[PDB]
Amino acid sequence: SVLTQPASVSGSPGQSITISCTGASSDVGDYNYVSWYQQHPGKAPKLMIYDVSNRPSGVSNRFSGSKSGDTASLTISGLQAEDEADYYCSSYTRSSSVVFGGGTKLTVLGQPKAAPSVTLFPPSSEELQANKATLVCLISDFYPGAVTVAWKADSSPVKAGVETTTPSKQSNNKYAASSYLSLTPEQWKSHRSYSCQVTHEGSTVEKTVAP
Amino acid sequence: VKLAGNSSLCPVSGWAIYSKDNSVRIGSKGDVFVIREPFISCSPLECRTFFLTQGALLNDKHSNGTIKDRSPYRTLMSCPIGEVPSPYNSRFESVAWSASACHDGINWLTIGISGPDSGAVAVLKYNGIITDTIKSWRNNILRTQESECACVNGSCFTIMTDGPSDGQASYKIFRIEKGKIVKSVEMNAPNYHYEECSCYPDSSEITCVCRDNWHGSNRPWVSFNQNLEYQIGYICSGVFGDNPRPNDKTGSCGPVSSNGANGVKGFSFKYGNGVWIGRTKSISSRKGFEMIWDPNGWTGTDNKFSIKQDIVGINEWSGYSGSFVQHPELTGLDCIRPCFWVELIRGRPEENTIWTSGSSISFCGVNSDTVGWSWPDGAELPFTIDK
Ligand SMILES: [Ca+2]
Ligand SMILES: [Ca+2]
Repeated sequence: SVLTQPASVSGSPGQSITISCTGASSDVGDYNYVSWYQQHPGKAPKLMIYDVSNRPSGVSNRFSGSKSGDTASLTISGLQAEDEADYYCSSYTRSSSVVFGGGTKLTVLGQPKAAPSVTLFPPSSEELQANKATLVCLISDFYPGAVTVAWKADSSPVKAGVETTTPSKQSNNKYAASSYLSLTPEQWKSHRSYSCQVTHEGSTVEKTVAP
Repeated sequence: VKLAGNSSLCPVSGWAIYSKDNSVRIGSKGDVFVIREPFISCSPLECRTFFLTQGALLNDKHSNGTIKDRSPYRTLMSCPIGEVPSPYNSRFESVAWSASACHDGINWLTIGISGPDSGAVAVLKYNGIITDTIKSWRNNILRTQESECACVNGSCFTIMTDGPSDGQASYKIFRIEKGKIVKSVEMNAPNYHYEECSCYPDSSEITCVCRDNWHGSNRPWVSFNQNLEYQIGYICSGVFGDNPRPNDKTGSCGPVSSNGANGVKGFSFKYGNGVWIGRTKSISSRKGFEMIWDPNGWTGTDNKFSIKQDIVGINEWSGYSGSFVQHPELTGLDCIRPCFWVELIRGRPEENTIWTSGSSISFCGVNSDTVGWSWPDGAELPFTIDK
């Protein structure tokens, strides 16, 4: 048995939002051991709803649960900025003894945009003496954390030797990411220049280095 | 001579104390079996206490982990009433982790269930001689009353359950004659759940009060005659009889789903549309015991009752309870008198010990002056083996 969950839901502050588990309701005379969890990045999940309409002590009454047919729903009223986290549903069945849903990433909208600050470094002389070359493209202070990177050498796109990280939230609620281009010292000084283009929300910022 | 069993239940107005064995208290020093699921059954001459041992004695290292209800070491044994279940006074009946026993009037019938969970076999003995066997038909743990069966006119009857304990299972009625299974019927009871029935004969028929472990906080029941034609239902009273249960509220003649999950073996005596209900005092744990007379509880759904008699204090441990009768052949009366026993579970999971065992108290119904009190186990836990 599988519990399906929307991959992403988004709302504004003050808005109400409903996530929906659409899995286990089965086995007619059996009961419903359905529960919900909230998980902030780098922390353990927190039980928000169990037993489907019940809520444990300390959890804000803005969270409530319901179920109709084979679909359970978690309703969050008066969306606050701290509610932005990942949400999971769970259920106990005779067949399978718990199933955590795929998860739903809740985004609280309204926050201002931010273009990425990009810094590009050429390979060091000390690295070229070791017969290696690596281009370092560093992406900082962009909001939200969605971005894609394309490398080029004299207007020609290059795919070989590109290692790009996933975005990560900084301490200032903005995101960061880095991309690395590996080259032999021949490919570096034979070409005219190298560029790292960072496209963010349709706006592309570019930086270029050359030997 | 055979036990006729054509008399109706004697009408009762109370409960007088019949026995108390003080097992666990005496088990701290003496050699006493670690037991669980005890029950009383009477012949036309005497009464005996049957019980499922764990092949171990109290305050011994072999009583470790004796929560597990099923092991190749559990045996059905019996001793006189009010006596401590010691290897020096206990008679062996059968190898079983689930049992039932009754006397048709000429010989003890014992039903012992052992084997694996998927292939459990009930060994039937008549006068200690193996007379029949019956194998699990659904390959999920086969279990029986854990109380006395009911004999009428020379035929004894019992209930067995095969299947899930948390869902719909299979339930069968049997009619044994001299230890030989002569007829059986599988009950057509969808959405019902039957476990550990307390069966008593009542004017040539039998009515079992059982435990709904799946979705029931009231007790299911089934009544049948010698041809095994049966009727099913639930005790309608708003005085809920199972443990756990909800607070007393509007009841139902069907299963009450509120706190309907797993329960406790119990009993009840139907008198027209009245019912004597034995239940724990607590709503959540197995604490205390009381008898409640509801004059319309068998068919009515209100929570009103007229009589309540205390048995065990609300603060002290209780456990399984079951019915047992004393036939006119034994008592000389003109009606089959009802009685009941109470198991007093001590140790795990509720207490800090390595073991689980129980003692017993018993009461018989009389139409005379009685009193309510608390007759608890009384053992001071933990024992020396638990340090
Ligand atoms: Ca129950
Ligand atoms: Ca009533």
